[PDB]
Amino acid sequence: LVTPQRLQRKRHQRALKVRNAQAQREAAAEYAQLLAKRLSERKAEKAEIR
Amino acid sequence: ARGPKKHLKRLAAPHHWLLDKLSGCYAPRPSAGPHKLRESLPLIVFLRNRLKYALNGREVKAILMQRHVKVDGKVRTDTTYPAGFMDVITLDATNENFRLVYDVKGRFAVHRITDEEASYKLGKVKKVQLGKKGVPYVVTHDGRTIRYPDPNIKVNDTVKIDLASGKITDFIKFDAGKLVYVTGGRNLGRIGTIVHKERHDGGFDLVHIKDSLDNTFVTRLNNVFVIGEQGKPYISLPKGKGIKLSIAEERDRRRAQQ
Amino acid sequence: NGSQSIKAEDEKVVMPYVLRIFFGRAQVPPTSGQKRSRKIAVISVLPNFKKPYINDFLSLASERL
Amino acid sequence: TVQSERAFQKQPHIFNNPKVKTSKRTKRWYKNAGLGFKTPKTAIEGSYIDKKCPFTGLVSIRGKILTGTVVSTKMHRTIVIRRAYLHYIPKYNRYEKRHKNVPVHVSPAFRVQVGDIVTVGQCRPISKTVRFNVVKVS
Amino acid sequence: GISRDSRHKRSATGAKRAQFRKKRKFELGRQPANTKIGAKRIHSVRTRGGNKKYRALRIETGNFSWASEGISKKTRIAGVVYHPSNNELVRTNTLTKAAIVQIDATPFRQWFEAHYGQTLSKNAERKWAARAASAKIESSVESQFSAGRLYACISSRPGQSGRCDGYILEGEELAFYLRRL
RNA sequence: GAAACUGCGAAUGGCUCAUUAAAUCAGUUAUCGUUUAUUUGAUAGUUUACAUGGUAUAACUGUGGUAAUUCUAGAGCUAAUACAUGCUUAAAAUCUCGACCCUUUGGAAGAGAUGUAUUUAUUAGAUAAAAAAUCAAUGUCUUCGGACUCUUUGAUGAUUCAUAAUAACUUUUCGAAUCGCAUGGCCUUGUGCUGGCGAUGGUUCAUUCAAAUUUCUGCCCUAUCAACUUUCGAUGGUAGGAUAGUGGCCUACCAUGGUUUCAACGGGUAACGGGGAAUAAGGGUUCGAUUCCGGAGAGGGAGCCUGAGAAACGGCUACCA
Ligand SMILES: [Mg+2]
Ligand SMILES: [Mg+2]
Ligand SMILES: [Mg+2]
Ligand SMILES: [Mg+2]
Ligand SMILES: [Mg+2]
Ligand SMILES: [Mg+2]
Ligand SMILES: [Mg+2]
Ligand SMILES: [Mg+2]
Ligand SMILES: [Mg+2]
Ligand SMILES: [Mg+2]
Ligand SMILES: [Mg+2]
Ligand SMILES: [Mg+2]
Ligand SMILES: [Mg+2]
Ligand SMILES: [Mg+2]
Ligand SMILES: [Mg+2]
Repeated sequence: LVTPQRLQRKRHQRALKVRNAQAQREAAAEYAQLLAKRLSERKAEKAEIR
Repeated sequence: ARGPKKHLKRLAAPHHWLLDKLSGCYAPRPSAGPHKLRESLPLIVFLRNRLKYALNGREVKAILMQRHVKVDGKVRTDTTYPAGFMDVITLDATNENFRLVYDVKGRFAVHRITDEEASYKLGKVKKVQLGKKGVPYVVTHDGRTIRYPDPNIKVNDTVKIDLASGKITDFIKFDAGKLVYVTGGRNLGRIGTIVHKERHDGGFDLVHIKDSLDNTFVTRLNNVFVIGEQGKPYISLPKGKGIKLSIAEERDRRRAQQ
Repeated sequence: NGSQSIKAEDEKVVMPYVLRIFFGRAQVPPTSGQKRSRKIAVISVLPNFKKPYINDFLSLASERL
Repeated sequence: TVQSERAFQKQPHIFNNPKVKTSKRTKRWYKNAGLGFKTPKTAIEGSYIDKKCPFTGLVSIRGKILTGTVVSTKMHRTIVIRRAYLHYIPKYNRYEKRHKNVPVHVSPAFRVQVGDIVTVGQCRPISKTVRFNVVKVS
Repeated sequence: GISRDSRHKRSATGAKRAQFRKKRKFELGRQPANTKIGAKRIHSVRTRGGNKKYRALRIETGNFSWASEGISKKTRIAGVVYHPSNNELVRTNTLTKAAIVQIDATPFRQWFEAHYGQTLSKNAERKWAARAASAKIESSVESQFSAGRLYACISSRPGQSGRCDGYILEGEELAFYLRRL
């Protein structure tokens, strides 16, 4: 039977899914920035050694 | 046998639990969990045989079902949940926080901690590997999978994990001069500083550890856990500070304090 | 040149059926991995058909437009 | 002659693209076994195919490393070595000579005669009795 | 009935071992699936753990890969022509890994026509002119294309995965197997 | 809340020492050679919906058979976290096929495809250290001359490793049609939109309890047992089948190998192995079915369903008694 509890459960699942996706994207972006900064620093050090 | 075992005789149980050999015939078998069977302290033994809060297993079940016990900031209800090294046990009603650390004798010791120090734990990085979709992750000694680690973190390093978020706050590289804690073998519970790591390709690495009393001992690398820099531990250490004392000196100290 | 292929004499009657049946399968929402391979198979069989029949299949797609 | 057999001897998943025709020599894949076991140049520049070769095959050297004296080389691509040792009898406080014959897979990159000293490394079960593979000759 | 234990065999020295124990399930074996050309018949097998295996009792189509052009097309299997392990499989037309089979060339030929505009809109002309350099192929493959049946080698295990994938013989592979044929 | 369906357990525990002489077992290794219910931690915008069927039945009603059993036959009903189906959710990038203006250094509306799972083929997964000339394709830039820098890659002693990418394939999976408690927040006042605390499911990875195989060394008496194994696999190579997986485990073709007076092979064993027990001044000698660990069995052989886990026996089937 279609009852507001079922609608609430469906909506809750959809919201959980979207929120998880966004959080994963944010973590990926942060890691990309960290890797880029480390890479730039290492390249600068290599240039200094030359 | 035709399958996994589900019983544990008292005599076969780990020695360091300190179980009476005549109280019964069986001992708590720790369920599967973060820590290995032989290196874990089930909550029943901790609440009953160490803290003496519960008089028997049924009272322990009564405690757990009330949701008063938290392990690592999460409520557990299994009597035989395998709590182990560096796990934080919080009992809010008593306003008590404990960190499970081996004493010098090699047994889990009831160590009371402040709430702030209870906010985090330490984990030995057992593995560093790329997961699906090219996402690096680290597996620690307690089976925690943490994604997006700091790239400099390598195996055998230590990571300070915040329990609320399950993220790495800081990390310690395994290097000479670092403070380490022995978590296996006859030297279990001792604390010292690294002196040198012998490497043997295709074999077990050995690490030389010098104690504060300048005594030295060699231990397999699997049994070493980096806990901080010399004189600056990242956790509060139990009494004795991991110093092994001879039987004669123990007699002298015992007679003196008495 | 298949052994079970439609004979040239019988093509003219059968091919209009063959063109139309495949058209619906191209309209399957190309959404799941099995369903995506289905669409690729439908379009991949076009070269087997003679060019006039290929022209017929293209004509059907544009009829709705 | 390499291709002396009903099925073609090829290194799995090593593809020589005929169209490009960059080099005359067929592409050859090789690896170093580790533990400081130098891969011989014959393996690198050889033409043999062997799936049980430690340097060119799909077998890894892990576990114990042993040394022995070749005693038999009459079979194809394998040998039997002899490990001798002294067992201690405490009652008589004296030793006794004992020996064990170990079968070992030998890659064609090595040329072994009867009597020479070979060091071998453990690997996965190659055959009913073979669990070692030759890694140095001397 | 079929068991993979090493106990019933003789020792290395030649001694006749005694029966240590009754047979165990974790060391079992099952009947072979002599896959053959025909209308598709595949039945599942519940294996150790929750995993599943697919038994190709009958099959007539497989995906074959042209490695040089790096393509893979689905094609009916004409038959088995030569097998290294045993000729009886060749006589019976049984499909197993490494068996040499004949397959129709129509999808591959059509792909080559479309991609290179040669035989064995300006957009098409531009693409064809760009790719014209790689058009040339081996004469042996072209002769089979003219015949309409290409020689292919099965790289999959029909008795395990339920598939009949393979790749077109080429170069030394094709020369050697043609000599053996 | 009886009964029944569904899920889980019944493979733990308990008993005995028949068989078992490099077998078990002890110590010590390995899985880069594989399965793993469960626990723990991660992890899936890519898949009529105000929510689909009997392609269905139990319990139950009612009519019955047999001397008898935890025997059940016909008919009538009705459910799911059973069974079987099936949608709903951002943007961007990239790669193909490309109408059309146009012959350019071309451009280009549009039409497609991308998560996972399986199968296969191919590609990347760099490096001991420094400089140039050209052929082809061809991209950013300026001071139209030539110029073009910081350019991306983890782990192991070691890999075809982790991971990624390209082209296809699948009686082919998965991506919540499940349940409890409670009624907060936005307003265009609609039983409108949004929303909390939990349970149970689910792909893959890791951890844990485990499982399987496995490297080196070690067993009492017997030489009046000296040669054994190989036809019917014994040793090894190749290819395949099977296995969760390595492997003569089995098949087909090949060679003739493998062990042995440093005792193989055969025989006896009132032989389960060990931690241990007794005695002895020490060496030694004997005992260990028996409180713990490991192995095997359920009257004797043989063979299987289920399930993550059984060759189970307080599960089933034959034969022998
Ligand atoms: Mg190792
Ligand atoms: Mg005997
Ligand atoms: Mg042994
Ligand atoms: Mg359970
Ligand atoms: Mg889970
Ligand atoms: Mg009925
Ligand atoms: Mg044979
Ligand atoms: Mg094989
Ligand atoms: Mg007996
Ligand atoms: Mg005895
Ligand atoms: Mg005993
Ligand atoms: Mg049994
Ligand atoms: Mg009896
Ligand atoms: Mg039985
Ligand atoms: Mg029983």
